[PDB]
Parts: sequence; C-alpha cells; structure tokens
Amino acid sequence: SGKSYPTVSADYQKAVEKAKKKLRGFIAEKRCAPLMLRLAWHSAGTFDKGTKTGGPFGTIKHPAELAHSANNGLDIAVRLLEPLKAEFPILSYADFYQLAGVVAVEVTGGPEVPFHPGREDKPEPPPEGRLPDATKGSDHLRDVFGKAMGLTDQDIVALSGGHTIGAAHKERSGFEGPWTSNPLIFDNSYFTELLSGEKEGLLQLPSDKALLSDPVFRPLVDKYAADEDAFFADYAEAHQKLSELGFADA
Ligand code: HEM
Ligand SMILES: [K+]
Repeated sequence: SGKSYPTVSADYQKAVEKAKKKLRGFIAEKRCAPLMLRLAWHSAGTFDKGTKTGGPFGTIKHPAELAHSANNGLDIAVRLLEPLKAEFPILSYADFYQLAGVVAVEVTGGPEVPFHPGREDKPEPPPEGRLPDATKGSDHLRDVFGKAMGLTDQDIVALSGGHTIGAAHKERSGFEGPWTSNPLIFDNSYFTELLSGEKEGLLQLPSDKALLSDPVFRPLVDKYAADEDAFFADYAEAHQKLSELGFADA
C-alpha cells in the first residue's frame, strides 16, 4: 500500500461519519452524483508525483482553479456543497470533497471505496493543464495518469468507467449527452456501450475510444464488460488511490 494514515481526533472521526450520511441524502436528492464524482476526480487528478504538487488538497474551491477550462461547471458543485460543509467546520475541504466523491459512487449503486481522513487543505492551486484532454488517445492517457499521477494502466481503464454515470454538456466541454442509458446508475454499462459501438443518444469521447485500440487497455475493457464484479473491485482500488494521491506517504 505504501501509506501511513495520520491520526485524527475522535471528534474529527465523528464528523466524517455524520458528513457521509448527510452527503448521501443530499447527493441522492439533488441527483448530482456524477458532478460530485467529477469534482473529486478533477480535484485529485492534478497530482504530479515528481514534484508532489497538486492532488486532492481542497484547492479546487479556489475561483482560480475553477476557472481552468477543464473544470467548466464545477463551480456549481462547489456552490451546492458549501452549505453542508459549513455544518462540518472541523473537516478539511480536501476530506469533504473526497468523501463526497466516495458517496457519489456509493449512492448510485457503485462499489464501497475505502475512505481515510486527514487531508490538510493546501494554500495554492496547481498549474492549469494537468487534467486529460478528451480529444487525445492512449499515449496522452499514459502521460497524465501514469507519468504525472503515478497510476497503473489497469487504473486508467477502471477510472474511465467513472463515465458510467453522468453526461457531457455542450456548454461545458462541448461534448453532449450520457455515456449510458442509465446515467444515475453505477454499473459496467460504460464498457458494454463502448464495445457495441455508437448508438443514438449515447456519447463516446475519443479518449473513451482510445481504450479499444490499445493492446493493454482493450483486454481490461473486455474483462469489465464481462464481469461487473471485477470492474467494481478494480474501480474501488483505483478510486481509493486517486483520492489519496500525495496523501499519507504516496
Ligand atoms: C480518461 C480521461 C478522461 C477524460 C478525457 C474525461 C473527459 C470528460 C468530459 C469531456 C466530460 C464532460 C464534461 C462536460 O461537458 O460536462 C466528462 C464527464 C464526466 N467525467 Fe470524465 N474524463 C476522463 C476520466 C474520468 C475519470 C477518471 C473520472 C472519475 C473516476 C471521470 C468522471 C466523470 C463523470 C462522473 C462525468 C459526468 C459529469 C456530469 O454528469 O456532470 N472521468 N469527462
Ligand atoms: K450507468
């Protein structure tokens, strides 16, 4: 694992458990799981291992980081969460947004991603430009997830299945529509649809398509399309790692 999780107080631990339950009801009612998942992923995916900059350290709430074009629309997510966060002043924003990401997966029917508290809020956003480009292919994915974040090729494929919930918006990225027929249900449908090719009303980004043609990504796509249990396992492993980049000695 390579992780040493810090100690937090009993009151901090109580606030986590209470916030997890409040976040479930809220995120379920507001129907905003995919947006919250996108928020935690964009917050965490700025980590660069060589410099140990970026990562899930609460800087995504900064107007400066929200302005990054890859984060178009995430100011909505931040705004939605601010009243709830105010009820848990003991929690770092880093912990709160990561926990909201975990919850987003859980309440849509997804795996139970393990959560460890202790992220401290960092003073300055990372540089813009570290997040992936939907028009690019497999070398780019490996640059971003592997060379920067330090994730594996398996992680890239499983985390891409994050697209099993939610949708693109032509006013945000310019892409438009859901990847799946059930955008509020977390399951292995992203991989099913990607394999079955194009279907009316359904989205596939070039970055999604790049997974089909890579000798390593493709068998993972196939495995996940065949076995949702194996997708859920690899997904929970990868999300945990992502949510913990630069935190607790990795
Ligand atoms: C593999 C590289 C990736 C690229 C190029 C990419 C790109 C995109 C784009 C362009 C959108 C639509 C933005 C919009 O117009 O609203 C989107 C949405 C989304 N992404 Fe990704 N993404 C990637 C990976 C991931 C990962 C790793 C996760 C989390 C595990 C994730 C979770 C989501 C979710 C849940 C949505 C829907 C947001 C909503 O419904 O509002 N994506 N992604
Ligand atoms: K789905």
